[PDB]
Amino acid sequence: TGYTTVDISQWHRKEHFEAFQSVAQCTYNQTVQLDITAFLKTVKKNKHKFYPAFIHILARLMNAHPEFRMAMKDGELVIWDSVHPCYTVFHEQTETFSSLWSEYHDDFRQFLHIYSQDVACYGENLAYFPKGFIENMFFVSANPWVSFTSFDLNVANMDNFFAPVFTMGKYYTQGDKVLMPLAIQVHHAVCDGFHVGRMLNELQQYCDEWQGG
Amino acid sequence: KKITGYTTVDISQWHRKEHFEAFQSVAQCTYNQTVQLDITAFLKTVKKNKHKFYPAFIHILARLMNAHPEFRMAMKDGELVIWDSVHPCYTVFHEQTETFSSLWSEYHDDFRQFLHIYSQDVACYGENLAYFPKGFIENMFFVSANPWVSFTSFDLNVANMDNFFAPVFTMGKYYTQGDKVLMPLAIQVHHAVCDGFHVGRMLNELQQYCDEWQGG
Amino acid sequence: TGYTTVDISQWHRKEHFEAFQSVAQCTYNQTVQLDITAFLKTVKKNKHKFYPAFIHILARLMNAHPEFRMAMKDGELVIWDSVHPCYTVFHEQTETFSSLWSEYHDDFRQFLHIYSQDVACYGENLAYFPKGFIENMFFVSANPWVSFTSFDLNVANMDNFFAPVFTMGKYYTQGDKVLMPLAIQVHHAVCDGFHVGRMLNELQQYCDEWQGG
Repeated sequence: TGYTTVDISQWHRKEHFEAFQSVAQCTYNQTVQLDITAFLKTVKKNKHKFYPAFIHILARLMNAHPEFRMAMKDGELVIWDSVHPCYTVFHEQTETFSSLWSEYHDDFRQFLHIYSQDVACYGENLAYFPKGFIENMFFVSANPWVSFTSFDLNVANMDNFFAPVFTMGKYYTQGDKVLMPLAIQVHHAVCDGFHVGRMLNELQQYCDEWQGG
Repeated sequence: KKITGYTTVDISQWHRKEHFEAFQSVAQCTYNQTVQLDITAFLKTVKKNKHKFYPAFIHILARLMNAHPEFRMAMKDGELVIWDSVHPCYTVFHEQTETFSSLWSEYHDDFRQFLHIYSQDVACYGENLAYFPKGFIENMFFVSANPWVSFTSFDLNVANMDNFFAPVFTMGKYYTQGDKVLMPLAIQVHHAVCDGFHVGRMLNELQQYCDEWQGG
Repeated sequence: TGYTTVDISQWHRKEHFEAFQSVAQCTYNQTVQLDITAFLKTVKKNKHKFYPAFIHILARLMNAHPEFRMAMKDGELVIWDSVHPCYTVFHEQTETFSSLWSEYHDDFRQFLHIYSQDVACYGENLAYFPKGFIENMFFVSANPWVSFTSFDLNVANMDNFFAPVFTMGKYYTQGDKVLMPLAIQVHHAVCDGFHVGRMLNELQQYCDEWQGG
């Protein structure tokens, strides 16, 4: 876990971070209906599992702009060199769930081998965290039941909670498209509308143009 | 008067025991989600028998809270408990003052029994401007009428969430989409007692209850 | 800033206010897909810059119902004589934003002159609040990258936070209509479901009715 440090005093967000860090503190959530038609044909074509393919493109995005990798570390604003995805896994028998993370790598195929290995070893372990947590994770939850038009998280304690949370809903047909509900909660000290915005646009674009692989 | 009973939850035997303690302490969150419920069949039924929509719908919601224990937790005298029943507390709008009140009606399995109660309640209290014109009891779940708008989101950020385990639903304005009529419907739940699967199953089962409802 | 103090004891919402200040306190967010079809045909056939014209309608509505103008001032609930819009101005070069406010005026043209001054004079200023914060503002945040189906503000600290917060998303075509996501956060001590829906209903009316002057 390497990191580097933000120089708040030279930062064009100095004022925003100080305000969202003490008085105007807030988190905010956004839901979008993603067009997954092309993503889903690629995944089907490649016989990829959907969930890891999708955790993957989300992870690449968190590993493409530093505003999604902040943390407070021993009192300084820091940026992890990487963040690793931490996604939920459902247990049918007990009707409960676990959160597992898998080491991130640009190459989807290399992350896919890590991912299916972790699920193979840990998918039946009923701890809330079969393999512990690490400091530098982002969260992905599947909510496959509901085609929500809104999903929003209200965390009792948001101090330094900078790790982005995504919630993917249940996709559905609309005319020619397959659409999928996607929400992303982020903390306002470390992310503006622009950032979540650029992210979401890059997501829609990557989803359309990734060719499996 | 009815006092209801309850059963203490044996936490050390609970599959969710680890979740429970995380969501009571550190991961403590609440969350909201909104769906556009398709109420085409439901609506047709209501129109045709001659029901008020609002209590038909409350009655559906209350049958789901009273079919799954995950929706009827509280902390009572320092302990997680499941109530044997929960009763709906719904809102009622007063035109002349533009305020609202929160009323509760005793639940029952039979729509007719339920309707007769709701009606008595809305006749004796519909006009009372108190906030809780019949006080409040220890086991209710909430339903908000929000008929002004066809929202694509609705959601409650309660400031004080500690043991606030009682589900809150919010009903928006139904509206046309091609063939269908759809109603915005929103639920907040507390993560300590309800995971995604429970809300998701609940909503899936709502869509069914709406569709298969015979009207009594 | 003039204001009126509320006689709590003769207020029809005395008990709700008391409950929403104290244990039940809560905030609540709604989003609607505003039909801007007519509005947009007018901003266009005319002189018009979209944002300002839209900020002006929301300021008409804030300045028509006292419930959008309350505040806790020195221990007492008060209603401002007026509230002035505090809107976002984006800065491409540093990918940051500021909040500016402008004096509200009833006539659209006078407001547009004030807006343009404020934007010209302060839009390149990298301060978070280039003109400071005054005590009677409501917020309007443009979020132009995302046709959200939901936007939700979760303020860590909702004591006396009574100023409404609007957020505009990106508008889109559907059928013969052009829609624009609009969310509103308010605090329940001062706004119940009726006031937000009345206002959203009148927002829709005014967008369809707007004449361009």
